[PDB]
Order: sequence, then C-alpha cells, then structure tokens
Amino acid sequence: SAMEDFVRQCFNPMIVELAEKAMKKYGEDPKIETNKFAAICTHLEVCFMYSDGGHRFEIIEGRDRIMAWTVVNSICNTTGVEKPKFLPDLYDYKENRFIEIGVTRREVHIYYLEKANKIKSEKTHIHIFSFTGEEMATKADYTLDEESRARIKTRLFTIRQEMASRSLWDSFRQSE
Ligand SMILES: [Mn+2]
Ligand SMILES: [Mn+2]
Repeated sequence: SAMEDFVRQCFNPMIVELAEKAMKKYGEDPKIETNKFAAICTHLEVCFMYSDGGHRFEIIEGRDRIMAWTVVNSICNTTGVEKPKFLPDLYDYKENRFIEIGVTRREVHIYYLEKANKIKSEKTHIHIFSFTGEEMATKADYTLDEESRARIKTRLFTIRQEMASRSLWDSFRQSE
C-alpha cells in the first residue's frame, strides 16, 4: 500500500515504531488500517512537537499505560491536580493542568465538542488542530506561542499535501 510507504518515509522511525506497537497491542495491523496508522503517527508527532515547544511539558502520550499512569499519578501527588479518568496527552507545569491534544480532518469545533463530551472534566485543557491551519482550545487559551503553533500547523498542512500528492488525502479525510 502507498499509505504505509508514505508513513514510513515521512515519519521518524521512533514515531513509526511507537504507532506500530500501539496498534499491534490491540490486534490491529498497520498494513490494513493504513489511515489509522497515519493518524496515530501524526498525533504522536504533534504531541512531541508540542512538548518540545517548551522543560514545561510532560509527555503522557506514547508511553505504555503503566509508565503513563505512573507519570500522571506522580504529577497528581506532587501538585494536587485531580486525576483524569482518561489518559491525557501532556501536562503543563506552567499552567499546572493536563492537556488533551486533538488532530482532526473535520471541523475543529465538531472534534472539540466530541472531545469535551468525552473527557467531561473542565480541568483537562483541550487543544484541537486541523490540517487547514485552524485550531480550537479551551477558553481560547492556546497555551503555546504563535511560532510553536505555526510550526505544528505547517507540519500538519505538509502531511496533508504529501498525502494529496500521492492521491491519499481523499481516503484519509473520509476516514475519521
Ligand atoms: Mn491520547
Ligand atoms: Mn489525543
């Protein structure tokens, strides 16, 4: 498949290996769920760029569940922040809050409403990125500076356009 080829060419080997183990754990093959493969890789990469945009951020995403819940619990015991019911993506030590990162092929406000209805904790901050340079965040507080968010949005647009040059974007956007 071309989608798997694109994933292995454009994403860093570490991100690809993380996405593959995350899928293989639940019985999913990246050679069939190729759009899900690309989506996991893209989300992981966004989380890592977000965390490097500051150290200000703790990466929860990408860790095995044991190590991730260990990190979340250590944060909760040293800070007193309430424990999330779902594993979030990052922790902001400056704002002292968990962040849930979303990357959507659809409208930012659709996905934002979906995520907010999912987590149901006003504590966890929501930040949604689109592939069109659009973004939506809790209380319109975008946490990061304009340069870091422009970095993320450029990378997302580039993934979309490299998918389009391979005639893969149409499959990808109708797959969420
Ligand atoms: Mn996550
Ligand atoms: Mn997420």
